[PDB]
Parts: sequence; structure tokens; C-alpha cells
Amino acid sequence: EVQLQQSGPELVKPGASVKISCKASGYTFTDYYMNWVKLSHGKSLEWIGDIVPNNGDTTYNQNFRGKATLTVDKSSSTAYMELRSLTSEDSAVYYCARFSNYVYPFDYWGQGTTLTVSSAKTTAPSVYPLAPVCGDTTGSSVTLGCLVKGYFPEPVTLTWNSGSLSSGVHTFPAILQSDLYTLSSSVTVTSSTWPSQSITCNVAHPASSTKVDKKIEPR
Amino acid sequence: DIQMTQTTSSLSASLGDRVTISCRASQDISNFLNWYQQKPDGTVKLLIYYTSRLHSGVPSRFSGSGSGTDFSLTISKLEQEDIATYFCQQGNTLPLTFGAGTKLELKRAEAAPTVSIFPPSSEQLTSGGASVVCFLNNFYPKDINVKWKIDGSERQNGVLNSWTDQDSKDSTYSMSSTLTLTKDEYERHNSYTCEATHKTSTSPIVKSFNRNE
Amino acid sequence: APPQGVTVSKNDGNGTAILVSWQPPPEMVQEYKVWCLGNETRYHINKTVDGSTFSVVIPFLVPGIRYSVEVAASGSGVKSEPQFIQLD
Repeated sequence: EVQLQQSGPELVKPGASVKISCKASGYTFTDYYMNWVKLSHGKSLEWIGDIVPNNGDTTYNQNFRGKATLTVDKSSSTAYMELRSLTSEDSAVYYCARFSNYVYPFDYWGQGTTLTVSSAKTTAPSVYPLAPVCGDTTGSSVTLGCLVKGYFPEPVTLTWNSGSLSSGVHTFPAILQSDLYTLSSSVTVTSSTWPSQSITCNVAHPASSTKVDKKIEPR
Repeated sequence: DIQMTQTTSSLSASLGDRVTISCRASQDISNFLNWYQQKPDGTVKLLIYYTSRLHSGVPSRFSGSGSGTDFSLTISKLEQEDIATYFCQQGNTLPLTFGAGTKLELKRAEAAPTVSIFPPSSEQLTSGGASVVCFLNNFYPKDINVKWKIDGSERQNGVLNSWTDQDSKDSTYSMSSTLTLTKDEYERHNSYTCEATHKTSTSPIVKSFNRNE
Repeated sequence: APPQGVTVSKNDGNGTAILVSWQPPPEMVQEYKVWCLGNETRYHINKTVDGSTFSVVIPFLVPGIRYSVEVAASGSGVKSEPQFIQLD
């Protein structure tokens, strides 16, 4: 089936540039325009521009003229977008999408590429075990936590007992704290489950090539 | 440029309801109006093209209608897999423009939060920092208030609150409230308290602990 | 030589797609090219299939627009005489 495969997440400092890619397969590349679309918190969905793969002819949203440059390598069926002079408002998810012509719908989309523009450096998380208060908790159930603090950039993956524990889990969206991210997750089990069984929070931070296992021990 | 306006950014309904999402064009776009669905994982798919035409593969409960500048997307009977964000798009004129999007959420009965407080880990204290965490779990509606008290005195600085997306199982919300202090400041106080106030009760839910014990 | 006996019909149901089909030219074809053209450039649709494919679906035709459909074997050879179709 038609597939648009975009390149991975990017972290770039303000003022610098970035070039992201969209590799098409499952159809004749020159049969369709390739488009780029921006999804941001400030302005939602915006059309950046399109390009004709056969000859590289481009059409731009004037709002992105001087920001985005579209190119193609038809021999490898890959479209490219280069963003320059990056700022906070450029932090967004960028999609590639095809159409036959601009009056026709975007019938296939890439999976999106997340761009983060920040001066903050790549930083591995500190992982802290959250055990219940030292001395009695009301109820037949018990809630444990995992605090994932001071990492950059997004994302992290957090699991409990390597996926064996999946019910009763809440993983809260990460929040910026002095330009670094902090995340927590809670898991709730019966008192019969913990501490008689081991419960471990598993944290992976791909950007720093980090994996951490933290067993939750009684205080 | 043509401006596409989706006045409602967030819409709550019950499963099985007839849900209608509106879209407005700043000027005549004929019937060049498409609808896209974005799932929580970021995947985007075409749903409706040319105002009312159903894209291949899309369930028949989806339909569209228009009137030149007024357009609507209708789900005849809302299913759980329909929980997503929906965008309209005009293709009449360059540059192509989108609506701001309408996110669907589910209604359910009110539920009081389950509250748990967590002192800083001994590990974190070794770093010179101290985070006190309060979980407010499985409540409805999303609106909720948390108050932090240190040694009997209210504390507002250093608090960050994060809400989960609506739970895909029981349609409740959860929120984490984190009070972050320095190690030194944390150790200059003893009693730490978090108080949750929700419409389910006039009485707040109070969880506390003492640092020394 | 152009592809023979070009057929054009609605892929129907209640959508908007058409189905374009053909026979090979008389008398080695590597590709077939289809042009689905409207009165303006913005309606232009290009489609390409391999030499062993003899039908293709073209979705999303604009209603009320008179389209011409041409097919060529492969740049490309002589185009079939244009046939026309217009959806409600």
C-alpha cells in the first residue's frame, strides 16, 4: 500500500537549520504533488507548500517563504523540507502529504516529524521511586509512583514491570521545568499485590540512549 | 487567504449520540471542503471529501453537508474509536487552509478523585532537590483544584499540574500536582499537605505527611 | 500506437471515483500513462501503471466538471482518442 515514511524527531538550537525527509513508496512518485503541513499549538494546521517531483517546481504559502525550502530527489522517491532561522514558533509536528492536484484531497499522510527548537541540551532523566507515605494508607488498594525528572528532549517511554502491569496506570504528560521535562506515572494495585510482588518502573529515553529500571521499595 | 473557522475546539458527547462538528469558510469555497481525522497517536486520515463524499474504508456513520460557507461533519452514532480531533480543509484557493480542529471527548457521571501524597524520594534528596507529588486519580469532570500547605501555611510557588487525556476505559481524568523545592528548603519544614477540591463534594480531600516521621 | 478500446465508467456506489481500462496497442510496453484533464490546469490528474496493468481507479473527480480521459503506452506513445465523463 501507499506509504509516506518521514525521518525521526529533531532537536535543533534557535537560529540554526534542519532538513527533514519524506520517503514515498507503493506508487509512482511523479504522479502526485508532495506537500508539507505544520501542526502547532499556536496556529493548529497550516499548509506550507507543495512540490512537483518530476521537475522540482515549488509553490509556497507566502507565510512560510523565507522559512521553508522544498526539494525532491525523484530517483530515491524522497521529498525534503529545510527550515531555517529556527525559533520557538517552529517547534511543531511536520507532516508530508500527497495529492493529485491542489483541488484534490490529501489522501495519504506521513506519520509526522516532531521538531523541537530549544537551547536546552540533551539530558538523561533522573528516575525516582515513589513509595507510599511511611506509615499506613487508607484503602484496600495501594498507589505507587515513578518520577521522571529533568530530561530533554521528549519523549520517554515508561512501563511497569515491563508491561506485565498495565491496568490501573496513569502516565501524566510531561511539563517543562526550567527548560527540562518532568513526568510522573502512577500505578494502583490491590494491597495483596504489593509489596508481596516486586513492582518496577521501566524508563527509556532514546535521545540519550538511556534505560533505567527502578524497583519501588517500602520507605 | 481564506480563513476556515471551527468555533468549537472541544466537544463532549455520550457514546451513541448524534455528533455534529461545524466549519465555516470566510468566503465561497464552492464544495471544495475536506475533513480529516487525527488520532491521539498522530496519524492523520481523510474521512470526507468534497463536502459530502465518504472516503473508501470510512464507516457509513460518517457524513458531511455544506452550504457554500457553512459546513458540517456528522457522526450518526458515536463510537469510542471516533474519539479524535477533526479538521476541515478548503481546496478551492491557494494557499490551502485548515480549520483549527475540533477534539471530541466523552461524557460520564461525576466521580470524586482518589488522592495519594508522596514525599520526596531519598534518592532525589541526594541531588539537592525535593519534589512532593500528589496524584488525583480517576475523577470527572476535568475541572479540579489543588492546594498545597507547608507547616499549616499555604504554598503556591513551585507547583506544577498535569492532566492526563481522558481515560480510554472509564472516561475519567487524572491529574498530578507536584511541589518542587530545594533540599534545604524542604528540610526547613516538617508538615506537607495537599488538598483536593472537586465539585463532587464541598469538603476537600486532604492527604498529608510529616518529614521527621 | 495507442491503447485500444479504452473504457471509462464510475467505480460507483455513491462516491466519486472512476475506473479507466484498456487493451494493449497492436503488435515491449513498460508503462501505461493516463491523463484525466479538466478545463483548468488545477484539475489535471496524472496516473502511471506498469505494462502488465490494464485498469486503474482514479478517485476524487470534481463533480460537475467535464473530464477528458486519455491513455498512452510507454516518454510515451500516441494517446487514445479522448473520452469524456462528468459526475452529478
